[PDB]
Amino acid sequence: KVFGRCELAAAMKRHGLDNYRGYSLGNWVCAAKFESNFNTQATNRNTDGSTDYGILQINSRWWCNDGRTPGSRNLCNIPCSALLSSDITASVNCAKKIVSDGNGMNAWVAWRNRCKGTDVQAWIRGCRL
Repeated sequence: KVFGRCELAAAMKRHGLDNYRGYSLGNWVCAAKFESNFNTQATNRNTDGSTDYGILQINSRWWCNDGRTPGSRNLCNIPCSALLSSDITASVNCAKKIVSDGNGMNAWVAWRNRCKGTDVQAWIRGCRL
């Protein structure tokens, strides 16, 4: 599924991301825009043998198990395929885990490059929430 910004904002809010560990909804929507272009099936296959999965491009070394990655920690306790679902439950819960394990949204390269320090409210502006 390829989300719209406002549709994703509402789904993320229902799943508890708005202000989760101090990160506003706009930060999360912005991160998804630049990580995956809102596409729940996005994949990025890295040369280190890991892969980034789903709308938040969560990586298979630390976070999810794909059975193909060295050094697997599976800290979200899911197969990476769950992160490719059209429903965002597993991706949101794993994103919450990343932050709640002391990572900032710094963990997302696209968030740091493209969202940090900017008017991220623009990404939820005008949306029904």
